[PDB]
Amino acid sequence: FACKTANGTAIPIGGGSANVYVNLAPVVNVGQNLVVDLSTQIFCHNDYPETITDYVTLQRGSAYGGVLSNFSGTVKYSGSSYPFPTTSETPRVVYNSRTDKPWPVALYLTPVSSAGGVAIKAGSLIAVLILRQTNNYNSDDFQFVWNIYANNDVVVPT
Ligand SMILES: CCCCCCCO[C@H]1O[C@H](CO)C[C@H](O)[C@@H]1O
Repeated sequence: FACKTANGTAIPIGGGSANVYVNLAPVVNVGQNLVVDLSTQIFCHNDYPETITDYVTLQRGSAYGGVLSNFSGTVKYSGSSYPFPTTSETPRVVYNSRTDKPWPVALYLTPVSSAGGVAIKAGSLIAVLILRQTNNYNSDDFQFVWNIYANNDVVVPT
């Protein structure tokens, strides 16, 4: 089991960390969602589906910078929605394919009432997402840590 980003940065068997750079809607109004769809940027696969089934959770999702300060968040994982920042580990998603498959994570971030102006700064860390991978074969319990950075400013009109 291993993962990679759309620009080809890989985290190998055993886990590790990688940076993910996301383009963001430049203008988001109070009452609208900023959507960070990581399923287009983060992909994983099973290296031995002939024999092994891999299990994948969102162990934890943390908010930083302007997302922490200025937004109210929800994370959708494989069709279900949870608070973001997270309060518990999600159920498992099964990976039984050697072909790259999206990590089905998306953030829905809506500005808090006090938000206004530059709510997210280009280059800033906005989230850390922890992918936890186990299997039905041995005792592997690996973390794939995804550091999410904004590619651009996000302005909340006032
Ligand atoms: C003849 C025995 C060959 C054993 C190969 C084990 C490969 O393990 C890796 O791939 C696994 C499947 O995705 C998940 C693991 O957790 C490792 O990621």
